[PDB]
Amino acid sequence: PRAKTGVVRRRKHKKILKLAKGYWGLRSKSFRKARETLFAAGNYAYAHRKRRKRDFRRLWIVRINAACRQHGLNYSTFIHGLKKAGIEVDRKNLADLAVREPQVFAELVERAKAA
Amino acid sequence: VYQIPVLSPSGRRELAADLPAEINPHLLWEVVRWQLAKRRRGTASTKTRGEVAYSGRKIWPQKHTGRARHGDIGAPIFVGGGVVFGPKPRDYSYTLPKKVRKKGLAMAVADRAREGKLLLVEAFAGVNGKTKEFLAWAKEAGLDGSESVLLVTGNELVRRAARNLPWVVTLAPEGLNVYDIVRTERLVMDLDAWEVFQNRIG
Amino acid sequence: MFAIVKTGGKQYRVEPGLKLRVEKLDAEPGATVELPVLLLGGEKTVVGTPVVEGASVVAEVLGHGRGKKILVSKFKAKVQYRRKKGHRQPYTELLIKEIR
Amino acid sequence: MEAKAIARYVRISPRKVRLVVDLIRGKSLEEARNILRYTNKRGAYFVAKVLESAAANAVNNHDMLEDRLYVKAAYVDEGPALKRVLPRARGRADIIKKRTSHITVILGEKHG
Amino acid sequence: MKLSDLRPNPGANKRRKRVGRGPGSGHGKTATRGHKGQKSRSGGLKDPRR
RNA sequence: CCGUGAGGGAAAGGUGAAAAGAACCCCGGGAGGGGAGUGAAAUAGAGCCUGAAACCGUGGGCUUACAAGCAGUCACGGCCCCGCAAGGGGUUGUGGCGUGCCUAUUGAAGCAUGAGCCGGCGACUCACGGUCGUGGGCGAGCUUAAGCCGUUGAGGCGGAGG
RNA sequence: GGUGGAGCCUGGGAGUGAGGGCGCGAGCGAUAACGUCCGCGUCCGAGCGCGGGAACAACCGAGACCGCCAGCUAAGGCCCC
RNA sequence: GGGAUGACCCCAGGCGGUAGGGGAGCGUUCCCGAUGCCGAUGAAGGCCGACCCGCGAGGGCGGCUGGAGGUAAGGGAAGUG
Ligand SMILES: [Mg+2]
Ligand SMILES: [Mg+2]
Ligand SMILES: [Mg+2]
Ligand SMILES: [Mg+2]
Ligand SMILES: [Mg+2]
Ligand SMILES: [Mg+2]
Ligand SMILES: [Mg+2]
Ligand SMILES: [Mg+2]
Ligand SMILES: [Mg+2]
Ligand SMILES: [Mg+2]
Ligand SMILES: [Mg+2]
Ligand SMILES: [Mg+2]
Ligand SMILES: [Mg+2]
Ligand SMILES: [Mg+2]
Ligand SMILES: [Mg+2]
Ligand SMILES: [Mg+2]
Ligand SMILES: [Mg+2]
Ligand SMILES: [Mg+2]
Ligand SMILES: [Mg+2]
Ligand SMILES: [Mg+2]
Ligand SMILES: [Mg+2]
Ligand SMILES: [Mg+2]
Ligand SMILES: [Mg+2]
Ligand SMILES: [Mg+2]
Ligand SMILES: [Mg+2]
Ligand SMILES: [Mg+2]
Ligand SMILES: [Mg+2]
Ligand SMILES: [Mg+2]
Ligand SMILES: [Mg+2]
Ligand SMILES: [Mg+2]
Ligand SMILES: [Mg+2]
Ligand SMILES: [Mg+2]
Ligand SMILES: [Mg+2]
Ligand SMILES: [Mg+2]
Ligand SMILES: [Mg+2]
Ligand SMILES: [Mg+2]
Ligand SMILES: [Mg+2]
Ligand SMILES: [Mg+2]
Ligand SMILES: [Mg+2]
Ligand SMILES: [Mg+2]
Ligand SMILES: [Mg+2]
Ligand SMILES: [Mg+2]
Ligand SMILES: [Mg+2]
Ligand SMILES: [Mg+2]
Ligand SMILES: [Mg+2]
Ligand SMILES: [Mg+2]
Ligand SMILES: [Mg+2]
Ligand SMILES: [Mg+2]
Ligand SMILES: [Mg+2]
Ligand SMILES: [Mg+2]
Ligand SMILES: [Mg+2]
Ligand SMILES: [Mg+2]
Ligand SMILES: [Mg+2]
Ligand SMILES: [Mg+2]
Ligand SMILES: [Mg+2]
Ligand SMILES: [Mg+2]
Ligand SMILES: [Mg+2]
Ligand SMILES: [Mg+2]
Ligand SMILES: [Mg+2]
Ligand SMILES: [Mg+2]
Ligand SMILES: [Mg+2]
Ligand SMILES: [Mg+2]
Ligand SMILES: [Mg+2]
Ligand SMILES: [Mg+2]
Ligand SMILES: [Mg+2]
Ligand SMILES: [Mg+2]
Ligand SMILES: [Mg+2]
Ligand SMILES: [Mg+2]
Ligand SMILES: [Mg+2]
Ligand SMILES: [Mg+2]
Ligand SMILES: [Mg+2]
Ligand SMILES: [Mg+2]
Repeated sequence: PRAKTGVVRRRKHKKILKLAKGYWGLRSKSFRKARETLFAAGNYAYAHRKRRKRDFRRLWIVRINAACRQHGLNYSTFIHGLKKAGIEVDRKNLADLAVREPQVFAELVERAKAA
Repeated sequence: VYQIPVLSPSGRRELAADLPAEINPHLLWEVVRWQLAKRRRGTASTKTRGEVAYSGRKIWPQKHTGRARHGDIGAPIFVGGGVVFGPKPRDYSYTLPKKVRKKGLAMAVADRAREGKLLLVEAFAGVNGKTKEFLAWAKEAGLDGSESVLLVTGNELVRRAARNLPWVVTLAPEGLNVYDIVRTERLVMDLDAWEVFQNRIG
Repeated sequence: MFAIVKTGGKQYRVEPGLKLRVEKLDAEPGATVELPVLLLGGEKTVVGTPVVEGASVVAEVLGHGRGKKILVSKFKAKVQYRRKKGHRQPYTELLIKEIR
Repeated sequence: MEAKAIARYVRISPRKVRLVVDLIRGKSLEEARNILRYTNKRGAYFVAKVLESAAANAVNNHDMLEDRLYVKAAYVDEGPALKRVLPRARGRADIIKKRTSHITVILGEKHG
Repeated sequence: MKLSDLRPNPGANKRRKRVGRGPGSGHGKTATRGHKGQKSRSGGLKDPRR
C-alpha cells in the first residue's frame, strides 16, 4: 500500500503557526520563520526564568539598601547586624516590609544596629 | 483436552479424546500468520527511473544556465519521475514446519474443546441440503445462531445447506485449518471428519 | 495583624482570611494546618531569633492543584539538537484562618 | 436596509482602481456622483457604473429612498489574472499579467 | 481463543526496523552513515572481507 | 507544442437526488450584479463538491512620529474583551536580557554554502545468499524442493536433496 | 586500601583515521608568526549553555533533568552607568 | 529494601552533549477483527479553543463548517513523518 503525506504535514505546520501568533512579519505567517523564531523564544524564556530570580533579588536589595540609609546605615552592614541577631526572617522578598510597614522596619534596624 | 459430547439420534453420549492439555498462543498465532501470508496476492507494482516512459536526454547543460543540474526527467527527483524502492511483484509465502502446522491444528481444537464448545454429531437429517432444513436440525442441536459455527463434514448436501447462514462457515475435513477454527465461536464435526482429523494429527 | 510564615522553602505575608497558594504539602484536603512557626507579629516588637515560638498560623488545607503548563524548550544551533518537555507544577492551596 | 452592486472580472488593475474607490467612501451619493465625473482615471468610469447599479438596486429593489443614500462601505478585491508572453532581447520572453478587479459599492441610508 | 486475542510473545515482533527520518531518534541527517566519504557514498566501500 | 530530421513530448477529472441550468423586472453597451424563482443546501449558479496555505482587501480593538534593530523573552504598568473572583485573552509603553536556520569547518551572526514565500512530489528497499542475535517447533537428528492431489483466500502429499 | 556508567573474557553495531587553542618540555624558524613538527597535560571540538573577563570556542569561575518573586558562595567586584 | 512476584509506597543516587551505539513510544496507508460497530439526531476533511489526558510525538472534548463516509480493543504488512 501507499501512504502519502496527505493530512499530516499541514497539521504539524499548523501547530507551530499558532504558537507564533503575535510575532512580526513572516515570523507569524511563515512556517519557517515561525519555527526559527520559536527556537529562540524557547531558549530565551528558559534563560530568563533563571534570571527572573536574579532580577527580583536585586530590586529587593535596592529598596532595602534604600530604607536603611534613611535610618543611617548601609545594606552591607544591615545584613550583618541581622545575620548576627539571628533574624534571617527578612528574606529580601520582605522588603515589602520596608515599604508597607516602616515602624516594623525601624525596629529591625535596631536589633540590627546592635550586632 | 478430553470429554467430548457426541450426538447419535439414540444417545446424548460423550466421547474421550487425545488432544494436548495445554496450549501455546504464540504457536497458534504463528500458523495463522502463515496462513494469511501465503494467500497474499503479491500484486503491487511501480516504475523505477529505468522503466518510466521518458527519454535518456539531459534536460539542460549542467554548467552556466544557473538552474540546478539534471539528468533525464524520469529521475525520481522529478514530479512524474521514477519511483524509489516502491513495490514490485513478490510472493509472501514461506514454509512452516509441517510439525508446527499439525500441533497448531491439534491445539486449536483443544482450546475449543476445553471451552466445551466442540460438538460431535452423527448423520444430521438436516441433510438433503436446504438451509431451511439444516436450520431445523441445528436448533435441535442447540445452535440458535447465537455464536459463529464452523461446520466440518464431507457431506456435500449438508454443506450447501449450511453455507448461506451468516453465522455458519463450512468445510470439508481436509480443509481443517487453525485460522478458520479460531475465528469461529464453536466447532461442529461428524464422525467421519473427526476420524480423519485424528488420522491427520499424528 | 499579620505573620511572616515559612513553607516549601519560601516566606509569605499572611492575613487571617486570605487564600494563598503554596508549595504542595502532604495532607488531606479540608484538614487544618499549623504553620511553623512563622517570623513576625503585625503588632510589632515580636520579631527575634530564627522563629518566635508559641505563635503559629492556622490555615486550612483547601486542595491540591497543578499549575498552568510551562513548555520548557532547549535548542542548540548547528548541532541538530532540540528538546521539548512540558512541565506543570504541583501545589496546594490554603486559607489563612486565625493567627496565634 | 442596505444595497450593493458588484462588478466582476473588470479588466483593470486592483491597485489602480482602488485609488478612485478611496475618493468616494462615506460620501453622500450626490458628492460621490460629482467626484467621479471630474476625477481623471480609467477607473472612475468603472466605479461610477457600480455606484449607480447599487443606487438603482437600492431604491428599485430594497425600497431605500434615494435622497438619503450614502456610500456605507466599498472596495475592490483582486480577480483572476490573465497572463501573456512578452518577447524580449536575446530570446528571453517574460510574462506580464493583465489583471482583474472585483469592484463592490455598498450603500446604506443617511439618518437625517 | 479468538482472533482478537491472538498476538505473539515479547520478541519476534521485533520489527521496529531502522531509519533516515527525523532528528530525535538520532538516525537523522547523515543517517547512521557518518559524514565522511567513500563509506557514506551510495554504492559504498570495496568489500572489506578482502 | 518544440525540432530541418531522426526525435522530443505536456497540461487538463468532480453543480445537483433531479437541470428543477434561474422566465420576469431593475442598473448596465456589454460583462456583471440586485430583487423574483428553483432547490434540503445557490459563499451547490455553471470560473459550480470539499475549499487549506502563501498572497491582496474592507471593518473593528490595542499601538506608534526624541529612538537604535535576528524583532524575541522576563517584568510591571495603561487600554480593550470573557467572567464567580484571587481569575483568563488581546495589545504594548518603560525596564532587564539577547549574534537568524541549515550546511561545512580547528573555528560562522558571520562579509563562507544553500533558501523570495506557500502547498504538494521528494532519498536506507527488495531478492537470493552469509553472519550474529531473538520468538518458537522438533531434537541425534532437523528439514523438504520441483511436482502431485485438493481448495468459499482449506490444505495435504512429495525424502531427489540439504 | 579502592563497589566504580570501574575491570576482564566472548560476541553484535559503530563513528574517527583535516584537529585547534593554552601551559610545560624540545627540534625547525630569526632567543619572528593566530608559524611549523614531536612530547606530557588540559580545554574547545561535542559545554558558541551559565558567571567573570567592556565585547570575544578554548584565560579565571563552574560540568545546565524540571519548576519558585527562597538562601549561601565561586571568579570577579562594591563612586554613578 | 517494602514480599504485591512485583506494577506500588519509601529511601539513596545518576541524568551538558556532535560522530555514533542502545532502548522504548507517537503518528500515516493498507489487511484480519467485520455478514460487526459509528453515521443524515451528520462520516472523512476543514476552521477555532483560554478546556481535559500525555514528559513529547500525539489523543480527547466543545463550537462552526462540511455533507457520506469512518472504523475500537488486539494483532499483521509498508510507496509511513
Ligand atoms: Mg512524503
Ligand atoms: Mg542564583
Ligand atoms: Mg530511460
Ligand atoms: Mg545518453
Ligand atoms: Mg542563481
Ligand atoms: Mg509516475
Ligand atoms: Mg510531467
Ligand atoms: Mg499525470
Ligand atoms: Mg547561536
Ligand atoms: Mg561546530
Ligand atoms: Mg523589447
Ligand atoms: Mg530571436
Ligand atoms: Mg515576477
Ligand atoms: Mg520508517
Ligand atoms: Mg546520533
Ligand atoms: Mg538509536
Ligand atoms: Mg552506523
Ligand atoms: Mg554531509
Ligand atoms: Mg573528512
Ligand atoms: Mg561508488
Ligand atoms: Mg514542425
Ligand atoms: Mg453527481
Ligand atoms: Mg445570489
Ligand atoms: Mg461553504
Ligand atoms: Mg455546498
Ligand atoms: Mg477557482
Ligand atoms: Mg456528492
Ligand atoms: Mg466551491
Ligand atoms: Mg485594517
Ligand atoms: Mg534629545
Ligand atoms: Mg513620543
Ligand atoms: Mg524589551
Ligand atoms: Mg546548505
Ligand atoms: Mg564547505
Ligand atoms: Mg573550509
Ligand atoms: Mg579553513
Ligand atoms: Mg549578512
Ligand atoms: Mg564566496
Ligand atoms: Mg550566509
Ligand atoms: Mg514544502
Ligand atoms: Mg536475509
Ligand atoms: Mg538474517
Ligand atoms: Mg531451537
Ligand atoms: Mg490440481
Ligand atoms: Mg566504559
Ligand atoms: Mg565490541
Ligand atoms: Mg588518512
Ligand atoms: Mg592526519
Ligand atoms: Mg597534531
Ligand atoms: Mg589532542
Ligand atoms: Mg608561537
Ligand atoms: Mg597553529
Ligand atoms: Mg597548519
Ligand atoms: Mg599534522
Ligand atoms: Mg593539544
Ligand atoms: Mg567537527
Ligand atoms: Mg568538554
Ligand atoms: Mg560567539
Ligand atoms: Mg561577558
Ligand atoms: Mg565557553
Ligand atoms: Mg549534570
Ligand atoms: Mg572574594
Ligand atoms: Mg567596575
Ligand atoms: Mg532523582
Ligand atoms: Mg543526555
Ligand atoms: Mg554524559
Ligand atoms: Mg436530513
Ligand atoms: Mg481515509
Ligand atoms: Mg468535523
Ligand atoms: Mg478499520
Ligand atoms: Mg492497530
Ligand atoms: Mg516517501
